[PDB]
Amino acid sequence: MNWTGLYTLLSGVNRHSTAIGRVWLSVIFIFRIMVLVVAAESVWGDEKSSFICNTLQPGCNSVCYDQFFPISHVRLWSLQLILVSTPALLVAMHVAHQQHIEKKMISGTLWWTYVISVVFRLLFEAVFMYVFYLLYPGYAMVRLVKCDVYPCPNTVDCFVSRPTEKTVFTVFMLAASGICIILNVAEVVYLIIRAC
Amino acid sequence: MNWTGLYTLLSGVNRHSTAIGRVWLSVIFIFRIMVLVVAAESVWGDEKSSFICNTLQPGCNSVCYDQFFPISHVRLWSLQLILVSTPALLVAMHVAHQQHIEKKMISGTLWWTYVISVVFRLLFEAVFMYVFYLLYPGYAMVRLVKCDVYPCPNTVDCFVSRPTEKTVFTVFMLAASGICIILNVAEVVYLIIRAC
Ligand SMILES: CC(C)CCC[C@@H](C)[C@H]1CC[C@H]2[C@@H]3CC=C4C[C@@H](O)CC[C@]4(C)[C@H]3CC[C@]12C
Ligand SMILES: CC(C)CCC[C@@H](C)[C@H]1CC[C@H]2[C@@H]3CC=C4C[C@@H](O)CC[C@]4(C)[C@H]3CC[C@]12C
Repeated sequence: MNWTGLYTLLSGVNRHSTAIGRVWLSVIFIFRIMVLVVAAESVWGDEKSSFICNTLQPGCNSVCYDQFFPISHVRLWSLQLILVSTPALLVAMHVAHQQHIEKKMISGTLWWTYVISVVFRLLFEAVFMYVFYLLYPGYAMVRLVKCDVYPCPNTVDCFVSRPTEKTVFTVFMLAASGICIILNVAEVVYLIIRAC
Repeated sequence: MNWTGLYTLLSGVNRHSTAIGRVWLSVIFIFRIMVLVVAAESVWGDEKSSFICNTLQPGCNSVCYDQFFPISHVRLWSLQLILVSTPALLVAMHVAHQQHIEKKMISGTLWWTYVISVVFRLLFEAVFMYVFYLLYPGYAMVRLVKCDVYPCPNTVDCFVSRPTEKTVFTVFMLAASGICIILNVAEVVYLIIRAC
């Protein structure tokens, strides 16, 4: 777990990444993973089991939970991290492949593919930010929700588990994601400026 | 239980009552009592115990039953019979009192008090008919009712016991009451005509 080994691993052995991309982006990425790990099973572990509705209708609990939580926040963030990390993984594999072929026997190609990688990383961050806004308007969760989907008769009151703690972690993850967007834009601008 | 004894009892030993008042009104009165007796404990016995609402809210069953049944049909008819029978009871007691005092020792007074008795009997019938319409619009009861009174959350579905059988007896009692109103009006008109 040598510091130089961890730095080499996270940097992806890329010769075009700048200081922000090799230090700040990696740290924020680690921060999001650690927050997600400590908050996934602990806070969102009983999201559905503890979800109850004030009714005697069989199946109203499950249908109301599905109505109000089409996809859990933890899974949404997990997908966001995987999708955001994919272009970095592709660049790392491409660099390793180039090292392999040159050992068996370019700089502009590496520069261009890195820039495209950062652009796609920024694009994925923006898309997931918009999707999160679309599914869950606002940032705070409420204790009581009004559910009227079939088979629930009329409108029933359903209660969410730990809405305040989930709100706190939602703010943390959203703030970290916003910082990643800002750093990615700065990285793109810095690369373009240095290219001239 | 001699027929002449029952006839003397029901007639009230009144010398001004006509054939309709001494035969038809008494028979319909007996009919209402018999219908009420067979339908009071059997049909309306479990009106509240069998009344259930699709909710987990404690106390919603009792509050919803009170909201939709301010007073049961059986008790409403029981009060109607007592109130309708009161002027007949007063006349019978007054006749007995006059017999008592004359034995110890008028016809116009008996005629007038009988006419007033029939008028009040008609008035009570009309008032209870209007009250029944006011509390229970229409004649048929429904299986499912929508209740939203506190503490029930939002609107809950509550289910009535034997709404069809109660509807049948409601029609019977209402029809008998309407016949009593018609006979009372006929009695008043006949007495006035014979008075001239
Ligand atoms: C600058 C930032 C974005 C760098 C992010 C680096 C991420 C994308 C890279 C760094 C090291 C990578 C890990 C290296 C090895 C493995 C083992 C494999 O069997 C599963 C994937 C896994 C666990 C990789 C997941 C992606 C990973 C964590
Ligand atoms: C022509 C129609 C309206 C006549 C109706 C007669 C009714 C009003 C009269 C006839 C005989 C009466 C009953 C005679 C005796 C008693 C015993 C008493 O301890 C309670 C009331 C009770 C049970 C009376 C109730 C009223 C009664 C039923």
